[PDB]
Amino acid sequence: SYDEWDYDLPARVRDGIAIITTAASTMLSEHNSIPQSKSSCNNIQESRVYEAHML
Amino acid sequence: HLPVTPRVELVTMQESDPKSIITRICDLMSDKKVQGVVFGDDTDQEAIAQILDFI
Amino acid sequence: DPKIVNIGAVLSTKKHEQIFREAVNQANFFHFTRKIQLNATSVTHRPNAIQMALSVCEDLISSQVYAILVSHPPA
Repeated sequence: SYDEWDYDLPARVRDGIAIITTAASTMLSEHNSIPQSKSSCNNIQESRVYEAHML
Repeated sequence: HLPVTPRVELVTMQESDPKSIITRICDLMSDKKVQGVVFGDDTDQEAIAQILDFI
Repeated sequence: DPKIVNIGAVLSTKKHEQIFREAVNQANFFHFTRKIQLNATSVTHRPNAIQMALSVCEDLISSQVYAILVSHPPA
């Protein structure tokens, strides 16, 4: 199993945030484009979110 | 230094449910337009991952 | 004493819901109602997956369904 002792849960969360924002930074570097998209599930998925695959 | 700065909204919920999680995650979606989510749990439950995956 | 045992379903149209309830009542009438009774609950298909799942957790499972029936939507 994964160890709690080595790194605590907040450190792991920091890893997650870092991954999301690093992916955002790299995607930015490639297309200079904001990853930000409309989040609302109830309606149809926001346009250009279909573009998200590359992310 | 990473080109995009993170804007974070944190929320916690006590016990897991398909309804609670689905409702809340969509609720945070709102107009908010979040582009990423990290989930963490104290729970031993297998099922949870799939649910969030479905979302 | 009777015990009301719910059933739940998602169907194409309200007419088919009425058909469902009718069949359920046929089941109740033709089997012991003294020991147990069956009760019917149903809902139309929703536009996304999510409204429907929310419907199951809220509209159906709150009724303590012992089982669910499902059908393909009109479109």
